[PDB]
Amino acid sequence: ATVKNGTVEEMKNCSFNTTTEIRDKEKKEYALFYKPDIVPLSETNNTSEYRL
Amino acid sequence: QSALTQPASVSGSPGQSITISCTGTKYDVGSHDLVSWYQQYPGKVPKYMIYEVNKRPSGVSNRFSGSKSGNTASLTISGLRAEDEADYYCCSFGGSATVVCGGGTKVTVL
Amino acid sequence: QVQLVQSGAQMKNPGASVKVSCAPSGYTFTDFYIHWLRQAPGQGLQWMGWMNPQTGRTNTARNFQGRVTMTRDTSIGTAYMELRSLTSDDTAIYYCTTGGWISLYYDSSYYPNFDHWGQGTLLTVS
Amino acid sequence: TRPNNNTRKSVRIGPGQTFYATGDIIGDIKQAHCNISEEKWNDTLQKVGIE
Ligand SMILES: *[C@@H]1O[C@H](CO)[C@@H](O[C@@H]2O[C@H](CO)[C@@H](O[C@@H]3O[C@H](CO[C@H]4O[C@H](CO[C@H]5O[C@H](CO)[C@@H](O)[C@H](O)[C@@H]5O[C@H]5O[C@H](CO)[C@@H](O)[C@H](O)[C@@H]5O)[C@@H](O)[C@H](O[C@H]5O[C@H](CO)[C@@H](O)[C@H](O)[C@@H]5O[C@H]5O[C@H](CO)[C@@H](O)[C@H](O)[C@@H]5O)[C@@H]4O)[C@@H](O)[C@H](O[C@H]4O[C@H](CO)[C@@H](O)[C@H](O)[C@@H]4O[C@H]4O[C@H](CO)[C@@H](O)[C@H](O)[C@@H]4O[C@H]4O[C@H](CO)[C@@H](O)[C@H](O)[C@@H]4O)[C@@H]3O)[C@H](O)[C@H]2NC(C)=O)[C@H](O)[C@H]1NC(C)=O
Ligand SMILES: *[C@@H]1O[C@H](CO)[C@@H](O[C@@H]2O[C@H](CO)[C@@H](O[C@@H]3O[C@H](CO)[C@@H](O)[C@H](O[C@H]4O[C@H](CO)[C@@H](O)[C@H](O)[C@@H]4O[C@H]4O[C@H](CO)[C@@H](O)[C@H](O)[C@@H]4O)[C@@H]3O)[C@H](O)[C@H]2NC(C)=O)[C@H](O)[C@H]1NC(C)=O
Ligand SMILES: *[C@@H]1O[C@H](CO)[C@@H](O[C@@H]2O[C@H](CO)[C@@H](O)[C@H](O)[C@H]2NC(C)=O)[C@H](O)[C@H]1NC(C)=O
Ligand SMILES: *[C@@H]1O[C@H](CO)[C@@H](O)[C@H](O)[C@H]1NC(C)=O
Repeated sequence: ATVKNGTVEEMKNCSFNTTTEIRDKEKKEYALFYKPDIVPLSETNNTSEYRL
Repeated sequence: QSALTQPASVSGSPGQSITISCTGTKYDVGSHDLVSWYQQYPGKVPKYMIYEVNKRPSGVSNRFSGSKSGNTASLTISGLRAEDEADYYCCSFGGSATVVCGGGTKVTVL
Repeated sequence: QVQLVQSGAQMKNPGASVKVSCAPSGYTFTDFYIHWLRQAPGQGLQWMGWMNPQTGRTNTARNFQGRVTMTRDTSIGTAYMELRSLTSDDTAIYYCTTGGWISLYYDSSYYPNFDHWGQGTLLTVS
Repeated sequence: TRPNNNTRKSVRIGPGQTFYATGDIIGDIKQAHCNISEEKWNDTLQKVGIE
């Protein structure tokens, strides 16, 4: 969570692939989410992969 | 860069009250009243005399005072003498989370 | 009150990058925001950046993006300036100032209350 | 309050319809908190104990 350096302890910076309005030109996007809204995807040590 | 608008010099005589002026956008001068003023003898550090548009720090003489109307401000000095011969600067709350400062005004007590 | 000290002199050449120190004395370093400003000879005062020593966050001016970076120290306590991609026009005096008070409940970074000033340093590049 | 100067970001999700999220944060990070005056709260809880 390198917002302006440091770490914001509540909000994670995440990026995801968006199926755009044309549906065959999907693009990368980024957003900041709250950690109550973010769940780890698997119990393994792939801890950079998350879900709503 | 913008660096506000500030006159090059000011004139006056002893006994007169004068104003040191600064003018800018409504974000930088008027959206918040966080306007401070700094003063520079030649070869010295900038000195702290006005904060929060019209308040004074430790030990500063009460002859100095501030003012603000809309998107301008002026350090108002009552009763000049020759000791005020220096350069003057204003600084204020910048655009996003920054501080912005002016171009410098020389005090010329004739 | 309290007093900051800085580096003695910085005579350099273009493309070398510059470190400036700022050691406080009289007060606890991890209490106030630290601002960095620049003053050219015969030109008005330029504001360069601010940094929170409690959290390590920092911001600079929009014209100074990428060229200006800053860090902190916890063991002794000082503020580190490093200037990158510099040219001859940065021949100027450089000032380290003590800003507003750090509170966890409201933002106090952009308060231009430079209450204490260091002696500055000279950067001469030609 | 929320003393954290947030910024809204707009993403287009599918045809015609949009979605709003949190983009950058400007300024320093501060904690969301709420305040109650202490003497009124102690007075109120003592009166609740009275009742
Ligand atoms: C929720 O709720 C919450 C609660 O619960 C909240 O929160 C909050 O908020 C608020 C807001 O407002 C805040 O407040 C803030 O605060 C800050 C801080 O303060 C603090 O501190 C200080 C300092 O301390 C230090 O020093 C001292 C001496 O001086 C000592 O003693 C101590 O100890 C310390 O020491 C240091 O150092 C050492 C070494 O040396 C070490 O060791 C240690 O550790 C440390 O570090 C202090 O001072 C204070 O106190 C004060 O205050 C009180 C009350 O008022 C009083 O009573 C007392 O007496 C004192 O005094 C004062 O006053 C006087 C008058 O009479 C004066 O004269 C003096 O000087 C003093 O000041 C405390 O403790 C503060 O600071 C602030 O204030 C400021 O700011 C504002 C704005 O920001 C303004 O307006 C004002 O005016 C002020 O200003 C000033 O200051 C600054 C700095 O900061 C500067 O810059 C300026 O310029 C000024 O200064 C100048 O001027 C003056 C005159 O003009 C002079 O005097 C001086 O000298 C200079 O020259 C504010 O108030 C709080 O904090 C909070 N809390 C917490 C917990 O955080 C919230 O908000 C809520 N929320 C909502 C939403 O609402
Ligand atoms: C809290 O966060 C919010 C965001 O959520 C912040 O709000 C932003 O505030 C800034 C300014 O405070 C504002 O920026 C201006 O937006 C205008 C949009 O119309 C721009 O036109 C304007 O541009 C001028 O400045 C730029 C540099 O920043 C220049 O690149 C540009 O060319 C303009 O400068 C010219 O014009 C002036 C005036 O004539 C002249 O003097 C100059 O020399 C130059 O010629 C600004 O960019 C953002 O739009 C705001 N954002 C939002 C989303 O509203 C707010 O500031 C934060 N508050 C705190 C306290 O942190
Ligand atoms: C969130 O992460 C994104 C990455 O997707 C960051 O955006 C990049 O930041 C780097 C570092 O400065 C730049 O080199 C890139 O140009 C940025 N990319 C884009 C598309 O802007 C973003 O800065 C992060 N934001 C926060 C608040 O942490
Ligand atoms: C963090 O700060 C260092 C030194 O000030 C800098 O070089 C680095 O680019 C910064 N990182 C971010 C993400 O701002």
